[PDB]
Amino acid sequence: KTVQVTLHAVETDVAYDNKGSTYRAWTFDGKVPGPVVRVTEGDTVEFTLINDKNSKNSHSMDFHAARLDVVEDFESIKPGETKKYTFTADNPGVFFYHCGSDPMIQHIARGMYGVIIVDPKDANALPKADREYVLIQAEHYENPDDKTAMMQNKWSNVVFNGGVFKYDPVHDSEATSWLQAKPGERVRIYFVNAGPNELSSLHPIAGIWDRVYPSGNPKNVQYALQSYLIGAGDAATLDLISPVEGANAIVDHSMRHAHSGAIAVIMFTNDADPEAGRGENILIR
Amino acid sequence: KTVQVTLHAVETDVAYDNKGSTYRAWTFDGKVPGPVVRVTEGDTVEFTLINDKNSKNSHSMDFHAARLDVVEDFESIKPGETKKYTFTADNPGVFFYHCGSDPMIQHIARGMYGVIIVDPKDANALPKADREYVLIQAEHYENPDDKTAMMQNKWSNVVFNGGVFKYDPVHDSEATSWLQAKPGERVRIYFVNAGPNELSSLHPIAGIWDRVYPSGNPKNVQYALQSYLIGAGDAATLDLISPVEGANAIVDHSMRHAHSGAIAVIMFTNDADPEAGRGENILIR
Amino acid sequence: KTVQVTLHAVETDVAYDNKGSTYRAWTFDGKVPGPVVRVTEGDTVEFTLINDKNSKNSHSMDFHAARLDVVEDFESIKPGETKKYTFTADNPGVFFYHCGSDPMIQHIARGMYGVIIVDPKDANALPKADREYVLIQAEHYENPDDKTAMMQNKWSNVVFNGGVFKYDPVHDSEATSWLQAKPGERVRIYFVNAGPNELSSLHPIAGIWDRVYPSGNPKNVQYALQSYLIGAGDAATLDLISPVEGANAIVDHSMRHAHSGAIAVIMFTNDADPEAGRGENILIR
Ligand SMILES: [Cl-]
Ligand SMILES: [Cl-]
Ligand SMILES: [Cu+2]
Ligand SMILES: [Cu+2]
Ligand SMILES: [Cu+2]
Ligand SMILES: [Cu+2]
Ligand SMILES: [Cu+2]
Ligand SMILES: [Cu+2]
Repeated sequence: KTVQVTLHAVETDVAYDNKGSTYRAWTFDGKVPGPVVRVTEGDTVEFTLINDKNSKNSHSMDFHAARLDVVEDFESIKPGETKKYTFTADNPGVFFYHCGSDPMIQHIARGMYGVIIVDPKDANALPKADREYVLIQAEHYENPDDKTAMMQNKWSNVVFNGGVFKYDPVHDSEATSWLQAKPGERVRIYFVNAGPNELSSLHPIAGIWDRVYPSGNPKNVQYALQSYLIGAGDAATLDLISPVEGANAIVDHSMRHAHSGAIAVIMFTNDADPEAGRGENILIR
Repeated sequence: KTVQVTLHAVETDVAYDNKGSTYRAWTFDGKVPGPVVRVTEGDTVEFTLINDKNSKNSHSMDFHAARLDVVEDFESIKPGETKKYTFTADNPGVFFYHCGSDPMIQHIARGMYGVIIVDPKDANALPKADREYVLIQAEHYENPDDKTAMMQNKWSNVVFNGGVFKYDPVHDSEATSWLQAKPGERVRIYFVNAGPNELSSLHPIAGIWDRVYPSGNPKNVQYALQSYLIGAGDAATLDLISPVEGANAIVDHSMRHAHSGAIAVIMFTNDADPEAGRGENILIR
Repeated sequence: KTVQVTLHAVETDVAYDNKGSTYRAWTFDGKVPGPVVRVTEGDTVEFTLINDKNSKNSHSMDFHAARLDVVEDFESIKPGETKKYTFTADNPGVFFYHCGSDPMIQHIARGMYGVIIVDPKDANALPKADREYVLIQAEHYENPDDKTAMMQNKWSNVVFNGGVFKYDPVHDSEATSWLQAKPGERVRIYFVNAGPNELSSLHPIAGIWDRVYPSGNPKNVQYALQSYLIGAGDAATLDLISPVEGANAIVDHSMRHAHSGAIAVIMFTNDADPEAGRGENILIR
């Protein structure tokens, strides 16, 4: 099918921790991460980027799901301008999207990133998931204007979905969100490492990845992995099943990353919310 | 079968180089790395942790081979307490174990880490190894109390099995240990990257990895790899066969890691000790 | 077949950026990277290294394609000396080669690295490439004598084939080289990450890796990867096909790397130079 996707480049204050601290983010649609885009393998995507008139900077859009021309298609547009391009989603899986404007390190760091999920045309290529969650890792830099700190890799926190310990009520009692499932359910994690700089060594504490798919592609399946390396600008699909009620903690096992905010709790309970990890709830905001 | 495994949390001084430099380590059973645990896929493990009465810190145990509840099973216990849990080893391969107590970066860095090997139920899934050796990479930090330096990734050395150049009598005149095999033999390396922070890019100088199994699982086999990336908190099984007498040097090929201590020599001789890499000589102490 | 490969260890000034900045490089055959070595799986390589009489340092040769003895074969030779050894290329793919002399971090950093390509004996094991390009990533250090800065990972730039933005006319007006292909053609990238220290997260902006081969080996094929991690001292083969005229930009997606020089443009045009990416043009000088 043909789908229309329109996003705004929006520069606005957003919260990055559980105590309400904010920073001047650069975003798609006013939130970090950007909106989940979801299509089927083979779909035509008619994409529109609107750079809001009140932006102070030029912005662009790079989809890792797209095969295009970097110079024309991923070009920067000024505040008040609108850009269109069309691409087919040729390969199934999970893909990073982000602003490609100058300097990319900063546009990514300030929050212009998201995921596009490309469902396999063959609905039987992946085992059926009972829950789906998006987790996007990024570094948070204390001063969004300081490009030198970014070049020097001097981050303040490493986070999932834009918030320090957003999903960790164990380590931060002010956290108000977490992942849910029932024991025995297949939980599918769509993971993107936005960077801009760091790698992630992703591990479910007290669990194991039942299966891992590099770039989300069924052909690349790996089994029973305790951990999986996701480089900067890479993405993978990782399945998790708990045999028991309780919790696992999804961590970036480079411990200084984990301690700085990269931990997400999943609670396994028999009375898990039927809406959790389904529908429009896959990226928990 | 059901296997009983009991470990003590023991805070004690241990050596970290070949000239007898010591640090105040936190350990399982008074040694770094902890005791090798070895079971068969499908086995029931009845585990007991005893936190010694003279410890000054709470400790815990996290097995990457276990599928449990992080909150109750991996909970920290006080000096003088004893904790029990049972798990089945559902997946074959090679798995990191470590203390999970706060802050994990420090409990790992201070020496609370080891390996559990889960032999495949199908003893013919893996090609028969003639020798087996455990190598666990970790960073050593000069001051075990300086958590800031750990968070800044400012390690003093990167080491195998707790010692600077432990197995490198070429670069260290004071080194007395090395790995042994005969030409033509299949040498199986059980490798864990304990971290806490760093990645390892593992290469046998003058050799090639015949096979590499991510998380040690036979289903994930890779062939003829010059190098293999093991992220912090990950493990893999790597096979090596020399066609000639002489040496290879197993290194973390991120050269600043290798030069800081992460080199292990394997000697291939026709008269290799029939006891080396067999029984409980697999982790050379 | 048996092939003779002779290289010289040459210490000489070479350019490392598009404005003609030079440094005192240590090299094979007076250029950085060294000459491309290409043989077929099963071939016998009769190798000779001659250390030039005017060299000030001892040098050696380490082929990741060789299974030998680190002690005797990879030994260092003084200025005016010659080392000879023979090896069979037992495994197909793509392999790092470099000086292995004390300290390896500096010998690599100063330019003593290259690639050996080992074509599969089975001509059909890889899909047929229409273009081939060699890309070797390395860190450039400001002062080639400052070993402490290397040990501390304080690099100035991360580069492909010895040059800051060597193939990026888009981000550097003084860049005079880039990769060329036609739309629809299979472009094969032989990628080596020489390090000495850093990881690469390789991504074609506006494209996708059709296939990736860890160590170049047909047995390890992965499909449709957006990005691929190449550790220090590792190598891989990566195929790229653009369906359209335009450009892709091959980048190390750890952005502080890319912005420091690690970006190579490939131009897809209907009248690409028939000589580009063929014969001995594959490593563009
Ligand atoms: Cl032991
Ligand atoms: Cl045991
Ligand atoms: Cu932007
Ligand atoms: Cu990208
Ligand atoms: Cu502990
Ligand atoms: Cu762990
Ligand atoms: Cu040299
Ligand atoms: Cu090497």
